[PDB]
Amino acid sequence: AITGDALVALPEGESVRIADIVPGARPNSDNAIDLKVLDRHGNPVLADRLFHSGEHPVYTVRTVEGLRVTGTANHPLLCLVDVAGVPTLLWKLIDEIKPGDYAVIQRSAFVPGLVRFLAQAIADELTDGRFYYAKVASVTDAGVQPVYSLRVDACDAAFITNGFVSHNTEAP
Amino acid sequence: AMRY
Ligand SMILES: [Mg+2]
Repeated sequence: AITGDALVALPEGESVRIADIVPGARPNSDNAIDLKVLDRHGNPVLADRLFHSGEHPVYTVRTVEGLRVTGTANHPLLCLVDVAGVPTLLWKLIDEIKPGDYAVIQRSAFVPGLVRFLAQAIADELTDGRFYYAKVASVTDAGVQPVYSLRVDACDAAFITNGFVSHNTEAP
Repeated sequence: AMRY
């Protein structure tokens, strides 16, 4: 889950604070919504749940260019990881993300180890260009804040938050 | 994480 200040990427360059989606959402609530949001690719998909998870310890992931998102320790963001030497997309939890890591950013809102790597469908998802791989600068505590998340109909179970790629959730 |  992520803090209320987080901007969800809506189609046509639009966006909205995740706390503004169901204004006055009760803490620890399940909320049915009907909202088009951008997926990991800039394609519109359906969000049909707005979750208010209540007060949780949160942490701010900040990149070296100053992109940032604040969320819980168990919040999954899409990162670019070296598995064998093959660069690949894995979900790291915020509590396991550390400096030098590379966050995947959806450029629609604004490739390390790949050239040393060279299997074209590989460097086509990556060099898709609708992406951007930002080096993490820090992950610092941010006290206890109200957090939110969405349920999406997308097939990758993802949606955009502050340019970051966040993972679908089924409950608050 | 996925469940939430
Ligand atoms: Mg951490």
